Amino acid sequence: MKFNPFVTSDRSKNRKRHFNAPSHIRRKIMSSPLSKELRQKYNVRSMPIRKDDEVQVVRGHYKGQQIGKVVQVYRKKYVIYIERVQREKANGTTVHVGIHPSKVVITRLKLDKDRKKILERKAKSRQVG
Amino acid sequence: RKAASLKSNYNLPMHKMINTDLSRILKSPEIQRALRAPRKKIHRRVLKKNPLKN
Amino acid sequence: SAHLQWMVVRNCSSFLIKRNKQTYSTEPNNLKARNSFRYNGLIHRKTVGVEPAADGKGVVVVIKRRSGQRKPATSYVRTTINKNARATLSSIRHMIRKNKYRPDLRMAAIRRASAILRSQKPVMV
Amino acid sequence: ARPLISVYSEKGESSGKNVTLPAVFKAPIRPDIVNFVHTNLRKNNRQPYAVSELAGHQTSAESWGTGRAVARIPRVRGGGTHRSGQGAFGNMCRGGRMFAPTKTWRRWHRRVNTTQKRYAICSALAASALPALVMSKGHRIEEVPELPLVVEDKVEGY
RNA sequence: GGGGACCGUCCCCCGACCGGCGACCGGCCGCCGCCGGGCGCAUUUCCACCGCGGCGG
RNA sequence: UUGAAAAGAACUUUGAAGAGAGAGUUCAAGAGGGCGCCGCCCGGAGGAUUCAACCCGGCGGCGGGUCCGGCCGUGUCGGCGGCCCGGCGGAUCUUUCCCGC
RNA sequence: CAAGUCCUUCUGAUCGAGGCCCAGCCCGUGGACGGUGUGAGGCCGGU
RNA sequence: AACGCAGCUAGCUGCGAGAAUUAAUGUGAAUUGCAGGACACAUUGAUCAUCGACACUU
Repeated sequence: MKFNPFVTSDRSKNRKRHFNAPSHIRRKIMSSPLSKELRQKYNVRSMPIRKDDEVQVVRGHYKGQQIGKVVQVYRKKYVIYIERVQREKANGTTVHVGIHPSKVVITRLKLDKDRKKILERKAKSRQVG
Repeated sequence: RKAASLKSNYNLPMHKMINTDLSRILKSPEIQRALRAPRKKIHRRVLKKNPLKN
Repeated sequence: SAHLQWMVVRNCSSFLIKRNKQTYSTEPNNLKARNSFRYNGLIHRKTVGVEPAADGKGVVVVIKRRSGQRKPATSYVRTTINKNARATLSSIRHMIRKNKYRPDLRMAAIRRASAILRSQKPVMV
Repeated sequence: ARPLISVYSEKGESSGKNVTLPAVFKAPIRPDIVNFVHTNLRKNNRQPYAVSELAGHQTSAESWGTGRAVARIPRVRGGGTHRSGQGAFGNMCRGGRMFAPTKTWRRWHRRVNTTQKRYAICSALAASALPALVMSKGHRIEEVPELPLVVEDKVEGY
């Protein structure tokens, strides 16, 4: 049960902010869980998705064991693109299939200056508890 | 037997029927001896057979 | 008190089914599973109930202990019967008539037992 | 004659301490009073609802008279649009005002006598001391001991 | 304005009196019933089938 | 207000086209762009944890003057426990013991 | 800033259905809500 | 209130000749219909938000 008087639980209100959200906010909902190996080593459960991360699909028709890299983070449609997540168009070309970030697992992170700082900040909050 | 100590005027409500056990009351010798015998016989409609023919 | 409790659950109970111009009541130990003051396994000081065993062999006869009326954990003692059908009815009949333990469900208890034994034997095609 | 019930430790067994049954548990059980109190009291947490008092009235419509082969319902003045010439101001007209619009000053709340309100509490508490009524509520208490269930104060510190 | 006494009430011990173990509980003997295990293994008991079988529905 | 996702129908064929016929996508085009005969008895042929009565153990129901405690409803006993052994009230008395004039 | 995308199974996809030594999967001061290819405390934002 | 401002732009929206925005701060790899432009991301920066500096045609 939520006790904060200034946070609403209204269905329409919550939906409106989710569908009408600025991109920098949308990145926060653009979050995916790390695999067990990153989670144990980084002590972090979930991370926002990025343009180049090794990503594994765990739900849907394309669910499998193969590892792929994100190639586009389409924040407008709340989807991302991996290489081998494709289907065959009618004429003959090949198009990507949008997969929601919550339905994938990050197997390798785009280790970067801002990134490296992000994990240790989340991780150091764990030893607080 | 004693009033409430934290309401300043309240005593528990009383009962309109102290012994709410009909079976205990009804099937007791004090009541039974005062009753008349039950009439369990059933008298159904009698078909009027016609005299002067029967 | 049984009569006082009956006037409360007479029309408002979670075990009451009202449907198709018929009424049924589904408390555990209720023979004939009907809404009546007589056939209620909850409001009487003493009740009689028969259920199929945990497995499909025999019946379980449960009757209500006199003392622990407000202690449902130990209020009911259960016994299992796995003898012949004729032996079962003879055994059950003695629990009611000889003990004088509610000698009004005696005929009802045998009927429910006989129905249960029919369900335990295989059904032919 | 109030019996002597036992209190139970957090392990589920009796701790040997006994409490005499409070007299409130033998108060008369009056479901009619409880239902009456519950029905009226549950109305007191409602929030008012009403339609806008202007709804269907910003049209400035006239009745067109009776010399033209139409109904005498008021109709919107003007032309050049769909709304022109359409009925308004009536409960039977699309976009009109509903019959007897709901008002915020409807008597939402009810007050119940303090004695009757407290009477229901005693009746509710007494009914909670009978296992048959509790089962009739479908509360699945067949393996709990001492249906009026009392536990030690160590629970309060959990 | 204090504090006491008295009165009325409950809350307590402590006895003694009657009534009742009540639907507030246990221990003991009695009677009855059931269950489990022994003995009882055969004119008993039980199960299943058959007969164009007899009785009541 | 299509569809989870345009995956929005490649390609072949008739028509000048609009329109079709095949084919294809989709779980779905029936979503194609303003698209959601049974109880007892008789006889026979059979099989089997088997019957009653006894012995042991467990569990219930009923009864026992009160068998024993523990009790319950009482009236009744010392005034027995009181407001620093330890309640609540009184438009009852007072300090002829106390904190105001 | 907590904890299942564990196993078997339904599906087009599932958040669905069963199971989860210890009387009981894991967290619970968190079982409000929303999103995610049904219906989600434990996938994500949050709480 | 009018008139203008987008690479492709009518409306809606935002903006004012610095005209679908400048500066600064926070955030931290996108925007997206197409193309182009980007993008060491600290020898410091896309987008978004905030908004205190600047600017603001009749």
